Amino acid sequence: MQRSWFNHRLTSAKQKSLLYKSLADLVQSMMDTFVDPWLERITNRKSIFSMSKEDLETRTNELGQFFTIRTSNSSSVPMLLQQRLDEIHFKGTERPINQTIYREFNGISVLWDPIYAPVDLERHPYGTVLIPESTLETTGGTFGEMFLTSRGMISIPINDLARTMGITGTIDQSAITEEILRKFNQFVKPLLPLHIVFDGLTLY
Amino acid sequence: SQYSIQQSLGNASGVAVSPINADATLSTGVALNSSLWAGIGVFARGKPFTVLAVTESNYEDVLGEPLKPSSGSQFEPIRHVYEAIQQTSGYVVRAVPDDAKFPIIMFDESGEPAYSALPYGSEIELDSGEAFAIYVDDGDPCISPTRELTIETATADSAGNERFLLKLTQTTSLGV
Amino acid sequence: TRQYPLSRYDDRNIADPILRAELRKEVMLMCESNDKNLTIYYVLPDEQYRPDLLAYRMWGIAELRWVVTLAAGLEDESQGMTVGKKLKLPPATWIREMIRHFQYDGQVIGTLSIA
Amino acid sequence: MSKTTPTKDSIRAEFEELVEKDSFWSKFVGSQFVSMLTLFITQIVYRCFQYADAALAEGFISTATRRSSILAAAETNSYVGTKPTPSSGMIEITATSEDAPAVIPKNMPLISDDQYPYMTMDVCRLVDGTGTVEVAQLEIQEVTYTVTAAKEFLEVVLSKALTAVCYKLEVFVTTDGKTTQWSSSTMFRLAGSKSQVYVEFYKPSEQLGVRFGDGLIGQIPPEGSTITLKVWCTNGDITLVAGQNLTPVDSAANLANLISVKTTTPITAGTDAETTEITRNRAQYYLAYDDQVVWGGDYTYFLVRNIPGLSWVKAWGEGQQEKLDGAYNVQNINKIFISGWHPNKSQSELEEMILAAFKKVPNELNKKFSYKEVRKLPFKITITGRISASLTIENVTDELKSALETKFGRDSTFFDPNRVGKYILIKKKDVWAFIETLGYFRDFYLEFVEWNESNGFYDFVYLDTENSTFNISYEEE
Amino acid sequence: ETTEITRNRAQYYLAYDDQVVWGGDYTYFLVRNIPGLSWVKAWGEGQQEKLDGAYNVQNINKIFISGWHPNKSQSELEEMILAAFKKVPNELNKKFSYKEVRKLPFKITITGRISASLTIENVTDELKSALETKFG
Amino acid sequence: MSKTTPTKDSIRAEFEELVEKDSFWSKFVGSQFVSMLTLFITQIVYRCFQYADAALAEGFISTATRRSSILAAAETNSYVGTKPTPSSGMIEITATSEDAPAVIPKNMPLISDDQYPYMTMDVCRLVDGTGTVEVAQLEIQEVTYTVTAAKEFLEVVLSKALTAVCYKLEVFVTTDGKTTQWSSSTMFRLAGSKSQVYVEFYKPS
Repeated sequence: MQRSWFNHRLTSAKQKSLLYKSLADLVQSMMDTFVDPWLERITNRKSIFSMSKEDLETRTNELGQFFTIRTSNSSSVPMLLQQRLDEIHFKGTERPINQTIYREFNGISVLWDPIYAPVDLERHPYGTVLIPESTLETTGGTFGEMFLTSRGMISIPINDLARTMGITGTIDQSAITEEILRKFNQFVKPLLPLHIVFDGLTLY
Repeated sequence: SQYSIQQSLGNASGVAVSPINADATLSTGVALNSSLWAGIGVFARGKPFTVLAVTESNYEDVLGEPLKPSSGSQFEPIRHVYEAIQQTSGYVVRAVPDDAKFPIIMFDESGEPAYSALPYGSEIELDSGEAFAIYVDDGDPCISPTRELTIETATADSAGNERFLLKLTQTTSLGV
Repeated sequence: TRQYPLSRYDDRNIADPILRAELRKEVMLMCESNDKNLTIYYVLPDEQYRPDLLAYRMWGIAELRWVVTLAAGLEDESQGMTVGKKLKLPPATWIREMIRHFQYDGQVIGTLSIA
Repeated sequence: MSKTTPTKDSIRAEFEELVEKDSFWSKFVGSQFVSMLTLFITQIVYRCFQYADAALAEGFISTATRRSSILAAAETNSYVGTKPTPSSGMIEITATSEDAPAVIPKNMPLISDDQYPYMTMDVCRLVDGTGTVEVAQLEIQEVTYTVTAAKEFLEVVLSKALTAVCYKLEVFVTTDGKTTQWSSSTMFRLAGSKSQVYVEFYKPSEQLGVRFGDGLIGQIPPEGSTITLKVWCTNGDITLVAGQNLTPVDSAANLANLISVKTTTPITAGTDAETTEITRNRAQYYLAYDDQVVWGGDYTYFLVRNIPGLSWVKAWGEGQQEKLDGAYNVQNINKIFISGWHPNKSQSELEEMILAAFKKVPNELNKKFSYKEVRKLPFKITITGRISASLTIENVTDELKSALETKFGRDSTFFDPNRVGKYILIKKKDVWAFIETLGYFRDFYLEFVEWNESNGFYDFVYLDTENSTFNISYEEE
Repeated sequence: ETTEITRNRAQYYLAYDDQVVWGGDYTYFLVRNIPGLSWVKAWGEGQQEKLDGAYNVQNINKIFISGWHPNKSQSELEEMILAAFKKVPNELNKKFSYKEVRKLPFKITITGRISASLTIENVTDELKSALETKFG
Repeated sequence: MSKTTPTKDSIRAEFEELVEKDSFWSKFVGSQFVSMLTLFITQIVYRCFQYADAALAEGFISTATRRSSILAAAETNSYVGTKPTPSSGMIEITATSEDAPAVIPKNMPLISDDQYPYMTMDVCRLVDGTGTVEVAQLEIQEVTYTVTAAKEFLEVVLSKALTAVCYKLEVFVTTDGKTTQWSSSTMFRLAGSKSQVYVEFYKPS
């Protein structure tokens, strides 16, 4: 990373000397090959976006592998961790869920539907009848007052998932549901406890 | 600037130093004009059958470097001059057998070169061809070092006469 | 014989990188402070490779090279710093005293109130 | 080219083909001095690479093991540790003179026979000149400063000489004769324009500092006012044998010769400063904690930080408990399972400490907690095998028993090796790995008698070291 | 401005982040955002439960927020509360409603005599002013 | 843990004693030959060593002193320091001739005795040759960039002077005669394509 760097504290005759350029450029090569890459990695570490890969997964796994997303988009990894770190102030809401969706699903509309139950425990004991908010308009009226709990499910539009999965022919609903729920478990589930309760996943 | 060092001097002004080579010699001194010696010897360089007022300044230069003592019986004169010049100067005379020959380069009308060698003392003549020629006379066989010449044009005279600059140099084995 | 090689000038006499770090911190604070007990002098064209030439000429010691390096914020001597930049140097004995205090009893550092 | 460790022969090589491919030595052959010059520069660059490796180690908190670097990273995380707590003993007081009041006023000073300052935590009462009180190793310091200039983010610095024993801090702002005890909220949280708020922090040179607001966020103390730092200090777990007399000092020296005080209980219940590695671990787990009390891991971390002495803690969320129970219990809704183990306190005691802690902690919103006792699950281990005959079999058995008690004992640190609320259990793989790391036996077998698998809520599986079986033999050498 | 103060401002500006994590935080932020409020206070499901002394089928994740502003009515207070709720999108699985504030005035009868150096009318005026200022 | 390395006079001493191994070159010690080569190697290792030390020191948040270092820290913290803002205010405008237009538009410069550019922000209406317009010391420096490659978070940096006096920034993405405006936005939220704009960046240069 230095060109003719030994051209300044050297008399010009000894600069044009035969062996002095040999020693100079050999040591320049040696430093280039075995000191500078440390300087490059530290300069990368200076910037959140510049960090080399080794540093990126180092900072990733210092906390643990359960706090990250297993993505191949290495360029977005600095951006993804930036979001994962600046969300800590707003991560009691659906925003971190959407932040996960950024990479796990590339912007899929996900709605948090809390669990609704009838008041009438004798007619419908609590936890037996769980009505989604989508049908709450037309279904929960017949059950009187409509218990709302922090427990709830998550609904994904079937049209949206079909659009994002990039398959026009046969769609394995069970397989895609299993895949997405596993992604939910391994990237989003730790954000749920304690208050947030997930009791099932559904597609509109 | 003061940081630059040259090798040869033309129009640019600078301070030069000795290059990085394998061998070098020196000879410096002032004439005596007090009491002198004379003697015949065989050495390097110098015109054969010629007297040479040798001093501490030219002892190593125009007489060439000392030869190998096992290289013939010619080491006695070089040792004698080495031991004597350190304190006194002389008028040493040098000659060589006829076997020695000096080289010459001829430039024809077009300026084409032709190389030749003639025994020392022989006089070269120019016939209808062979427009002109230049022969070396210092006695060096042009083998260690070698004599090279570079010729090109230059500015004209005040009378407008076309002029050309030529430079002579000695090149060692290592390339200095 | 009894002999050991060393010199009592190195700011890096303190083996802690972090301690050396706050040392250069407050020396930068003072240098880019406008204190009058600082020198008033600009940059020289040849300082690109050799920022410590100024230290040598005005003091005869190269211990100020790290001082000027942090003052200029140079990435490498291969690159140059603008000629004419405002450069400030404090009396050397002052640095010697502060480092002496910091490596014997550089504990309170900030402010001592009462024993 | 790469940061992979090279070898000196490889460096010598790369140098020598570089040299031969370079033409200058071709014109100048015969440099056998460059040989050992290459050798010397090879050791030089080897040392340089070692230095680079040290740089990598110090460039990451996980890789760096230095107190200074760990503290720097923790302050970046905006995390600080916990101060040591005083050790308290139980003493009896019998006044030797009638003029001595039977009611000893609040906070009377005392010195111990081992020359340590002690302080009463309450008013002592003498029943006809006879009383008993608990007194802890507590001492008093105070620093007063006066503001002279106007800087945003007013800053105050402390000395390790006092922070090495500091336990409790009090901040008083006396403005024009009006003294107000200021409150502290970290990172200026909930700090208004004129909020009497300050933030305290460590500094990698073990300095202690406090900063005030900008006027925009946090009240700026006015010019000419004064700041008072009261520091209640202690030396940690200063334990002294019972049955020794106590000497009042300072203002209490007047009654020192009139009142006799004799201790009856060894001075216990003291804590010291936590270690560098555990501070690093809590720093990482606080980086996970994200400066907010939201989830169960955060709850456990806060509780273990605030309650020293517990072996470990465990907690489960509403959803987790409901999944365990198989029902959508409304009573269990907004109910958090909790449990814990302490090397010296019972389950009921632990439950009442945690209930008191949640009561005096207001950082909750309708958060209901259900505690269950931690159930111990002892199991036996039969280690059968042959060992080197060079050691005494009795010595080997004693060493094995001590190691097992240390590693997987009832009160072993293995359950909470990180002290960040992550309670972990013992595994058969863990036991076999530990015994292989011991490596004394040449061949061996483990029988896990009455082995059980913990539910993870409250089950406490541990090794029955005393009932463990040692079929130790001598392996022929 | 100076490098150190810029660094400090950058490293401590994260306090202004709308990080609200409890109902007390909500009340504090509403107070700091709406000048002139006499007071603001919320009461969650547990608070309503202990108010009522019995289980409520309705008081499930529901938080009733009350307050007084001299220049604002209950409807205005609810409106501003709701507007701040939209402006601050930080909530999950909890509903917030506005609770009516019931005025409970009470009278004081003071009886006695003063020094003749004082004026009864002026003393009455001053006492009424101070009492309305402090406990009015 | 920690790193250490021996001092300059030391490293010189052990270097000369180890080169004293071969008897044919051992006694060159004491000469300006060995001292010059020794000072050269020591200066180069000094550079590499303590500049790695300075790099690791600047790697910390509170240790940043350089303007570039602290602005990089601010960019990493997603905050921008308070840049200087020019004073703004009112200036009187009089007409010296009938040829003076009664309307003077915004977006015109004014040259002081020091040629300090005074941008106008309003429309000056000369009433009987007397007019007023809001004036503040500002200038608009215009540069352009051409899309070299479609690299994610592709870097486009400015000069030192621009970085120093960049009070405000405007980014106009012009395609084949169609110009849109993109701004710098942080605090990303909500799934999908949140916006079609750039993001901020700083370089320790």
